[PDB]
Amino acid sequence: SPLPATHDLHISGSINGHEFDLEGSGKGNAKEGYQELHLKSNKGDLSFSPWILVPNIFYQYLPFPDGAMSPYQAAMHDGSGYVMHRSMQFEDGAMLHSDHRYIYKGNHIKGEFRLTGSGFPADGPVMTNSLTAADWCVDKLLYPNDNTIIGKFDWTYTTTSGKRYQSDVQTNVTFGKPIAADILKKQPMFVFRKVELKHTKTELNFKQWQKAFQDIA
Amino acid sequence: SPLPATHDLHISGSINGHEFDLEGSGKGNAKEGYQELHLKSNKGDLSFSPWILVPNIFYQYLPFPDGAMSPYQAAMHDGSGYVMHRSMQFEDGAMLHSDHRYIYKGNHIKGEFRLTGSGFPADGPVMTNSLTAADWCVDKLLYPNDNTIIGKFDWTYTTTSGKRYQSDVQTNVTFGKPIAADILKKQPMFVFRKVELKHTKTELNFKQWQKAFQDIA
Amino acid sequence: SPLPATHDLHISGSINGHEFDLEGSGKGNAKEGYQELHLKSNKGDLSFSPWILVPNIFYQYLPFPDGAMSPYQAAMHDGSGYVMHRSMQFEDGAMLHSDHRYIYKGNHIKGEFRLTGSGFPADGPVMTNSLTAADWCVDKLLYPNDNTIIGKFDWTYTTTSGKRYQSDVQTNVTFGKPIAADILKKQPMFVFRKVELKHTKTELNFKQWQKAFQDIA
Amino acid sequence: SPLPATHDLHISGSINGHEFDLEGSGKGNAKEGYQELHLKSNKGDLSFSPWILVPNIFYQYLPFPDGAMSPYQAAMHDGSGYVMHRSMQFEDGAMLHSDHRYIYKGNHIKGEFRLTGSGFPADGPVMTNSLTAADWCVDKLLYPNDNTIIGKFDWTYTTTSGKRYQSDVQTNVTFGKPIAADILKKQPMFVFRKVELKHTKTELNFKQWQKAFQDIA
Repeated sequence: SPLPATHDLHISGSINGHEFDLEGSGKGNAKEGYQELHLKSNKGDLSFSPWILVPNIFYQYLPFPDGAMSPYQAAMHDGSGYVMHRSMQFEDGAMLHSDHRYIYKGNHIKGEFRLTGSGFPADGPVMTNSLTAADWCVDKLLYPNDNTIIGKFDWTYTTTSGKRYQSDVQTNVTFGKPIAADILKKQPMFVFRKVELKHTKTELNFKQWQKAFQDIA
Repeated sequence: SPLPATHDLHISGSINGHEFDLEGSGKGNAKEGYQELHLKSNKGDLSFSPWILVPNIFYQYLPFPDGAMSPYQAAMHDGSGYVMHRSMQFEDGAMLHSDHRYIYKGNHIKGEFRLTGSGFPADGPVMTNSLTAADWCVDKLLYPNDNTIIGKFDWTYTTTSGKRYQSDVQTNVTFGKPIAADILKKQPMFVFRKVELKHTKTELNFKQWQKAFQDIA
Repeated sequence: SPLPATHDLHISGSINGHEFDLEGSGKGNAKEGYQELHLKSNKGDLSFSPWILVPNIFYQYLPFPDGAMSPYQAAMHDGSGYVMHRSMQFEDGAMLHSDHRYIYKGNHIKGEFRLTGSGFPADGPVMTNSLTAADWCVDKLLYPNDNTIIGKFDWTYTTTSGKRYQSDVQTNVTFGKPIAADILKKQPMFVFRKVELKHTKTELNFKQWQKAFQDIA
Repeated sequence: SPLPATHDLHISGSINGHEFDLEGSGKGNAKEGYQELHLKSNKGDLSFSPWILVPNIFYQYLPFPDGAMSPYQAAMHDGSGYVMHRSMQFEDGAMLHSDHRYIYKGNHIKGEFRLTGSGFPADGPVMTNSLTAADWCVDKLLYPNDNTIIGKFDWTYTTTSGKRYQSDVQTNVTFGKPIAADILKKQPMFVFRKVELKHTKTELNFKQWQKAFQDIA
């Protein structure tokens, strides 16, 4: 494959025991690190805040510095691929995990993601649709061996009450073939990201900007 | 349904990106809190320690004190049911999550569990088959609302090197109908458990003893 | 050197930047694991709930099963002693850590404990004095080497709003001489404890029951 | 009151039960965020890696973007000041917490820091003096109220074995007077830092570069 230009997602699972299922498609610019995505519900109104689906709703769009391939782009490029496993542990006892898989067809990505979240209090901000935005975020990446990335960040939403809603997030990424040795020797790597989300109870329109860096200006 | 006497399990998922699939059946005594289970692999040799599948491999077998129904037994009994979501966060960066579902037919339980684990180091004890036993364990249960249990324990295996292998475990359990009010008012509830496991690379024979308590002798 | 019968405590430090200092004395029965303590403020009214000082306000009072000395007792008996280091991570972002040391004079203990707590929200239960009790509690102990105990528990208070207030607690105990070999081979050890506190803005009256167990029944 | 030019530090406490005490002085440039420090032992050879004292061994040296004073600087400028409380939770079970306070005399700072670390395994890198460097680091800052900063980062050293040594770090900073409203509305704030340490068993020579950023580029 070449770098991606378009993508689809089917995302499904359960929040607090209630099933959900969404699909749609979007596109992005792999040299800039931008992507956008539209999603629509196949099982009626979401009963939880759609913001809880971020960051879950495609690092193939992420270049590394000076136009290098990120390990994600390189795994798409030679077709050997990767999967992701993410965990989000919320300050109020809720947890959400996801599993991520992809199929490539030329410059188009197809994502199949599965999520389980539970323990969201009925009066907390996820179940009351009170999340208003996600903070700008720096992700820290380490490669503990030649085919694995362990990434971590502190994830916070703003909410209608003025209190932030916080979680610890860890993303383990497992590659089909080893990561090139010139990528392995630049650790740690950071990525700055921004997101936007518009939503109804049945539809999401998401956008993301990402930029990798080892050092700041 | 009455209290359970027999059960089946189909458990599947992936460890470090490698898929696995096991099935088999067992039985237990719901007044005593004991169960046993046999499992066999449908996809060849396991490439990871089978001990990592404990505690994942049926609280319907657990009575509450003085022969009362645990909330699990009560949900089986009226057929309204529950699901479980567990998270295990290992000291060496590995994570494993599971989702648990059941179907009842009279006094027989059918379990369908899905797991994802990743980030297990190639020389750590899970990937080198070096786990030797799980420690006796006290689980602490709270009910933050009328249809949810949040349980927690510190989980440790002994290993061939003599060092323990540790993880934090949280289990969120979500019920179809509310939990009876006489159970909700006894918090917290503790459960003492012991397990045994014999295994090969393709087969497991597991046993478990459990006992609920609010206080000790 | 005999088992403890009486004890004094001077405990000081700060909570959210405000200093506090209390002193008093108590007694207990080292055969039964009971102790009680009275404390009085040296710096005016406490500006935080005095419950946040439990569990910090003497395991020399704790026997092991069948009349055996606990490791804490044996270190007092031979004079070699120990220090403790405790950490409390609250669900709302606050933290509290303490440092415990002791001087023995015959069957009397003197404690000097130092504490720093911070990040307690102004409308949370510690700062509005809304904690009403501490839940009964099971401590899990391990000995990763011959002179160290690592213990853990999930600590929850009830509050006036009905919502529990949770923290993760880890206690690291370091001994001046090795623990006896027969204590070391019995792992994990659990300890069941209950406490009571009555308080004013300047005074505390504290009671505690503790009992070690390896198994139940 | 001017921005800092020089500083002294007396830092003491214990690691695994062994006491240590160091003092020395340094300087830096409060316009650029650079500082350096020399420390010498008052109690013989350190029995642990001196790297475990970073990051604990002065944010008064940190400016905010465009020549703005950081909150740390403004609290020194008006004399109202702040304290810090830091916690380090290591992947192998050790913990280290510290308490920081300051006295200002013109453009000179005096620090008195107190630390307790424990539970470092005898064959781990802190006790065998195998830490070789600290990874470059991004600190995320939030202000949950007008006089408190909660900061977080994942802290990793490299070691002689090639395996990284990780910890979760949280720093809570409490101010004597409210932070300015224009600092408060810019959240999250990130800080990029690099450090160097050369050491012997009795002496440390430490350098640090820091730079605040809200976004990159």
